[PDB]
Amino acid sequence: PLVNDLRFINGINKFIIEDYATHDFSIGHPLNMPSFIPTATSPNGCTRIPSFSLGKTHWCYTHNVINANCKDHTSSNQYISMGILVQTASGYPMFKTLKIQYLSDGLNRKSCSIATVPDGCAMYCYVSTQLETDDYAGSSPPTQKLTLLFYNDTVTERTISPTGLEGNWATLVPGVGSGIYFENKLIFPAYGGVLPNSTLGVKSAREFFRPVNPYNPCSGPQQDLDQRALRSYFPSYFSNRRVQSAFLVCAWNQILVTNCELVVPSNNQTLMGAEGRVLLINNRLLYYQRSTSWWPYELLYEISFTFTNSGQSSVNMSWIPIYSFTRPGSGNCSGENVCPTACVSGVYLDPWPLTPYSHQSGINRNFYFTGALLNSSTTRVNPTLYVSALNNLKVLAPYGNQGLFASYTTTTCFQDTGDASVYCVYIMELASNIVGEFQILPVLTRLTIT
Amino acid sequence: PLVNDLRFINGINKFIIEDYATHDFSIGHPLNMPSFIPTATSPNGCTRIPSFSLGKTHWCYTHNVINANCKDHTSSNQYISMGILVQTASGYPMFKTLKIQYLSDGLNRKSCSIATVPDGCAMYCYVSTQLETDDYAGSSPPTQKLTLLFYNDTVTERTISPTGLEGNWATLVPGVGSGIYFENKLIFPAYGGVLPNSTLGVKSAREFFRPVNPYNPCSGPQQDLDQRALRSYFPSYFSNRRVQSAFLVCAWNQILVTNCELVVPSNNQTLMGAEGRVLLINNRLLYYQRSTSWWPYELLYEISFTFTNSGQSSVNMSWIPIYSFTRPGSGNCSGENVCPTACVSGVYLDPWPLTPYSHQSGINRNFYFTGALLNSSTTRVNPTLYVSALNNLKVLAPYGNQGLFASYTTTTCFQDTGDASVYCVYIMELASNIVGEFQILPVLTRLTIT
Ligand SMILES: CC(=O)N[C@H]1[C@H]([C@H](O)[C@H](O)CO)O[C@@](O[C@H]2[C@@H](O)[C@@H](CO)O[C@@H](O[C@H]3[C@H](O)[C@@H](O)[C@@H](O)O[C@@H]3CO)[C@@H]2O)(C(=O)O)C[C@@H]1O
Ligand SMILES: CC(=O)N[C@H]1[C@H]([C@H](O)[C@H](O)CO)O[C@@](O[C@H]2[C@@H](O)[C@@H](CO)O[C@@H](O[C@H]3[C@H](O)[C@@H](O)[C@@H](O)O[C@@H]3CO)[C@@H]2O)(C(=O)O)C[C@@H]1O
Ligand SMILES: *[C@@H]1O[C@H](CO)[C@@H](O)[C@H](O)[C@H]1NC(C)=O
Ligand SMILES: *[C@@H]1O[C@H](CO)[C@@H](O)[C@H](O)[C@H]1NC(C)=O
Ligand SMILES: *[C@@H]1O[C@H](CO)[C@@H](O)[C@H](O)[C@H]1NC(C)=O
Ligand SMILES: *[C@@H]1O[C@H](CO)[C@@H](O)[C@H](O)[C@H]1NC(C)=O
Ligand SMILES: *[C@@H]1O[C@H](CO)[C@@H](O)[C@H](O)[C@H]1NC(C)=O
Ligand SMILES: *[C@@H]1O[C@H](CO)[C@@H](O)[C@H](O)[C@H]1NC(C)=O
Ligand SMILES: *[C@@H]1O[C@H](CO)[C@@H](O)[C@H](O)[C@H]1NC(C)=O
Ligand SMILES: *[C@@H]1O[C@H](CO)[C@@H](O)[C@H](O)[C@H]1NC(C)=O
Ligand SMILES: *[C@@H]1O[C@H](CO)[C@@H](O)[C@H](O)[C@H]1NC(C)=O
Ligand SMILES: *[C@@H]1O[C@H](CO)[C@@H](O)[C@H](O)[C@H]1NC(C)=O
Repeated sequence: PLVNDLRFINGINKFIIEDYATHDFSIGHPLNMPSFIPTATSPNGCTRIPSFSLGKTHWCYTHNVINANCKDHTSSNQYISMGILVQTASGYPMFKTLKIQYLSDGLNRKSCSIATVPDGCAMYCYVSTQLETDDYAGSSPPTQKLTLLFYNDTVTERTISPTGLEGNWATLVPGVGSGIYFENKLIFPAYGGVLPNSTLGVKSAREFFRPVNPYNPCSGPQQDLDQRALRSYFPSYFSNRRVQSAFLVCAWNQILVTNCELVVPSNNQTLMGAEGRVLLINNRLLYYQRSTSWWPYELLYEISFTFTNSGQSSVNMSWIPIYSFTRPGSGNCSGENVCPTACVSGVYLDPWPLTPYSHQSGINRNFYFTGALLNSSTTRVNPTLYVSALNNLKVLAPYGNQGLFASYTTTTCFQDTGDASVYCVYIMELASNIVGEFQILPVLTRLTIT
Repeated sequence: PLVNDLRFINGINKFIIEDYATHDFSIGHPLNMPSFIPTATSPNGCTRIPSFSLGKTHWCYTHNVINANCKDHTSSNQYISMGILVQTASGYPMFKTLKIQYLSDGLNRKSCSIATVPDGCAMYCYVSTQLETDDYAGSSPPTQKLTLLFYNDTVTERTISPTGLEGNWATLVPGVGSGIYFENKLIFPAYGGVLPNSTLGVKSAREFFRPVNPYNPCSGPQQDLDQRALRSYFPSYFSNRRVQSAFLVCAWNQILVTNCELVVPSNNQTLMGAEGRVLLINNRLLYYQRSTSWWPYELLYEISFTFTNSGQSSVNMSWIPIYSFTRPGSGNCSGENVCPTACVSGVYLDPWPLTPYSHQSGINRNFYFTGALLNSSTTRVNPTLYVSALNNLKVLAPYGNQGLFASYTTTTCFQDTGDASVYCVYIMELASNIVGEFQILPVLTRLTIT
C-alpha cells in the first residue's frame, strides 16, 4: 500500500511544540540512508530546483535535470517520485521510493511545484520557450501545465488557463515550493508579472508592504521609504511589470475539467512576487515567500481563503514578524541591505515552523522555526542547519566545511509518535566534486528540544 | 510490466563485435540522467561494494550501506533495486527503478552478489560476525544466505549449506560481482579459504597456475617460480588456508528447498581465490577474477560446466591471455610486480568483452574489452574509462581530474538495436566531497567503433 509507517501518520503536518514556552535546541548529526534523491550521472550535467511534499500517507518529490550546463537551457527533463516513510533497524526512518516518473519528452517544463494528492502527486509547471526576462518583457504568459501522477502508473497532463490570467499577466510560473491538497482544494504557489495597465494592474497600483525591523531600522522619512517600497514591485530587470505572488487553486473534484483559478493577494499584505511554498499545519495554512526583493529576512505568512460561492475567491495574509538571519544577495540587494529598493535577488530557503504563531488563545512570541540557511550576505555558500526564534538564532549546525557552495534549501519536519522523536529533513542543493552542479541532498536529523 | 524497452532486449548479453577484425574506439562523454544508484545522506557514512546485472528483460542492483565509517563494523544494511531500460528524449536510455528493497534488520550481510532472475533478483550474501581474517583463521564457514526478491513485492530468504562446504572450508563468501541465471541454473561467484588437511585440501594441494607475460616475463627458473606460485595460494594473512575461488550453483527449479552446490575449479587453471563475476554472453560463460594475488593484469576466463547426473559437477576454465593494463596494489604486490609472491591485494575492476575470444572457427586475436581502471600502480586513484586489446590499451578517457580517489568498478555494455548505438555503463565507487566515502556512480557512455 502507498502509506507511511503508522508511527508517522499522526506526526505529520503538526505543530510539534504547542508549549508557547521557551525552548533550547540541539540539531543532531546526519542519519545515513540511501538517498531518495538521484544525482546527476555526469560531471557537468545540471540537476536543480527541488520540490518536496510530505503528506499524511506518502511523500512526493520532483527536480529538474539537464543534459547540459546549468546556464545552458534548450529543453530539460523532470524527475518525479513518490513514496513512503519506513522505519529501519538503524533506529530512524528512511524515504522509500515506490514510484518513479521521468518526464523526458522534449518539453521544457521548469519552475515546477509538486503536491501530495490522494493516491499520488500533482505537479504544476510552465513550459519555457525563452529567457525569464523575455517572458516578462512580452505580453503573453507561457503555457501552464498541470500533471497528475498516480500509484496505478496513470499519468495525465493538462494545459490550464486559470480564471484571471488572460489579459492581466505578462507571465506566470509556479513558485517551486510544494503546494497542498486540503478540503477538495489543490493549491500551488505561483508568481509572475502583472501588466500594469490591465484591470488587475490598475486595481492594485496603490498597494505596497514595508516590513520594519525595529532592531535595525531604515533611515529616512516614512513617505520616502513607502514610495521606494511601492516602486520596488516594478523592477526594470522584469520590464517594470508589477511582480506579483499568486495562488493557483483548483477544485480537486473537477481536476480533469477545471481550468482552475488564480487568487491574488493584496500587496498591502505581501512583498514583491517570488518563489514560495504553501504549508498546511494542523489545519492552518501558511505561505513561505522567497526574499527576492529588498527585505532580507525570512518571510512566512499565516493565510486564509474565502472561496466566494465558487465565484472569484480572495486570500488574506498576515506577516509573521521575523527578523533573525538574512539571506545572501547581490549588489544593493545583499543580506546587509534592510531598505526599500528594486531588487531581483536572494535565494529559496524555506522554514518549517515548529510552533503555532497565532492561536485561539493569543499570539505566541516564543515562535520557533527550523531550516537551512546560507552563511553569507553575498554568496550562495556555507549551508547551515538552524533553529531560529523571531529575533535570534537558537542553534546552528554547519553542513560541510567553510567554502562549500550551496543554493536552494527546503525543510520538512515530522514526529515519530511511537518514540516521540522529532525528525527534520533538510533538502539542499550542494556543490559536488564529481557530479553535475548541485547534488540535491536530503539530510535527515533528529531534533532535540528542551 | 518488468521489461526493458524492446530496442535493447536483443542487444543485451551479446558480443557486439563479431568481426574478428581490428577496430578503433572512441569513448563518448557521460550521458546525464537521474542516477539509479542512491548516495549516502551523511558526510562520513559508508556506501560500498556494488553488484549489477543487466538481463534481457530487466536489471538488478545491490550495494552495502553503513551509518558509520567504512572501517568500523557493527552491522550494515543492503540496498537492493530492480528496474528496466527506458529510452529518453535526450537520445539515450535511462535506468528506471521499479522496485526498492532496503534490507535493514540488524543482520550484517556482506560481500553480496546479485543476479537477474525471472520476475526479480536473487542475492547471495554471508552474514559477517567478525573480521575477515578471523573468518579465515577459524574452522567454521560463516552463515550463507540466499535471498529472492520479486516484482510482486515478495521477498524470501534462506540459509544454505551447499554440497561440499561442510568440513572442507574455513570460510566462503560471495564474489561481489554479479551471478547469472541460465538453463535452470543460478550461478554465483564465490571464494574463501580451504582447510588444507581436508579432502578438498589434499586433493588440490599440487595445483597452481603461473601466468607469464611474454612482453614482461618474470626472470628466474621454472621450478622455483612454480613453487613460489604454488605457495602464493596460502597467504599467512588468511592463516595459510588455501584461498580458493568457487561457484555456487543452484537449481532454480528447486530454489526454495535445494541446498545448492559448490563447484570448485582446478587451481591449475586459475589463480588464488578472489572476488569475481560470472558473465553469460551469447550462450557462453565467462568468469572475471579480481587480481588479489601477485599477477597484476586483468583476469578473464572462458568457462564451462559439466553437471554429472545431478551428482558432483565439475568446471573447466581457460584463461584468456590478457596483459595490458595493471591494477594498483601495495608493497611487492603492486601493479609493477610480475613475479610469484604471496599477495592479498589489488582491487575489483571487471571487464566487459566486446568480442568473442574463442569461437567455432578459431581464436580471435582481435579480442577487445572495455571497463574502468585506476591509473596508478600503488594507489586507488584516477578512474579511467578504457577500451583494451589483448596487449595494449586502445583508448582512454579519465573521469574527473588527477587525484580523484576511486575503488571498485563494474562495467556492462549493451546495444540499441534500433539505431545500433552501443552503450557502456561504468559503475564506479568514487570519492565524494559531500557524501560518505564512495558515491557509487553509474556513468553511461556511447561507444564509437570503427
Ligand atoms: C523561471 C525562472 O527562471 N526561475 C529561476 C529563479 C527566478 O529567476 C527567480 O525566482 C527570480 O524570479 O531564480 C533562479 O535562477 C537564478 C540563477 O540562475 C542565478 C545564477 O547565479 O542567476 C539569476 O539571474 C540573475 C543573474 O544571474 C544576474 O546576472 C543578474 O542579472 O540578476 C539576475 C536575477 O537575480 C537567476 O534568477 C535561482 O537559482 O535563483 C532559479 C530559477 O531557475
Ligand atoms: C569479505 C571481505 O572482507 N571483503 C573485502 C575485500 C576482501 O578483503 C578482499 O577481496 C580479500 O579477500 O576487500 C575489500 O576490503 C579491503 C579494504 O577494506 C582495504 C582498505 O584500504 O583493506 C583491505 O585489507 C588490507 C588491509 O587494509 C591492509 O592493512 C593489509 O593488511 O592488507 C589487507 C588486504 O589487502 C580490505 O581487504 C576492498 O575494498 O578491497 C572489500 C571487502 O570489504
Ligand atoms: C501596457 O501593457 C502592455 C502589454 O499589453 C505592455 O506591452 C506595455 O508596455 C504596458 N505599458 C506600461 C506603461 O506598463
Ligand atoms: C488510477 O487512479 C486514479 C485515482 O483517482 C483513478 O481516477 C484512475 O481511474 C485510475 N486509473 C486506472 C487505470 O486504474
Ligand atoms: C492598500 O493600502 C493603500 C494605502 O497604503 C490604500 O490606498 C489601499 O486602499 C489599500 N488597498 C487594500 C486592498 O487594502
Ligand atoms: C487579514 O490579515 C490582516 C493582517 O495583515 C488582519 O489584520 C485582518 O484582520 C485579516 N482580515 C480578516 C478579514 O480576517
Ligand atoms: C557564519 O560563520 C561564522 C564563522 O565562519 C560564524 O561565526 C557565524 O556565527 C556564522 N553565522 C551563521 C548565521 O551561521
Ligand atoms: C586442519 O583442519 C581442521 C579442521 O578439520 C582445522 O581446524 C585446522 O585449522 C586445519 N589445520 C591447518 C594447519 O590448516
Ligand atoms: C511472487 O512471484 C513468485 C514467482 O515469480 C511466486 O512464486 C510467488 O508466489 C509470488 N508471490 C505472491 C504473493 O504471489
Ligand atoms: C594439476 O597439475 C599438477 C602438476 O602441476 C598435476 O599433478 C595434476 O595432475 C593436475 N591436476 C589437474 C586437475 O589438472
Ligand atoms: C579446459 O580448458 C583447457 C584450457 O585450460 C582446455 O585445454 C581444454 O579444452 C578444456 N578441457 C576440456 C575437457 O574440454
Ligand atoms: C595515467 O596518467 C598519465 C597522465 O598523468 C597519462 O599520461 C597516462 O596515459 C595514464 N595512464 C592510463 C592507463 O590511463
